Amino acid sequence: GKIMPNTVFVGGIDVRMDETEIRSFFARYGSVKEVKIITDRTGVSKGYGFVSFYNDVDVQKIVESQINFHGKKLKLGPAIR
Repeated sequence: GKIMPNTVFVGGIDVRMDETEIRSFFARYGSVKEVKIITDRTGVSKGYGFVSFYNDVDVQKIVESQINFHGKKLKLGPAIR
């Protein structure tokens, strides 16, 4: 599959975090285009999702800047089709 530019995978999303909180947070990295929280067939979060940006954002640099992978922290990664 192909690495999606300007999109970041977000793992470990708490049930309390919503699309607005995610949008608000990721605005610090650029103009946010879409936030998708992946849900099961009942529309309950599976605990992960994707954030895409309008602009060229250096997603790999953001991913590589993570230093704390404790359970509560969001796990960022590249988004691959």
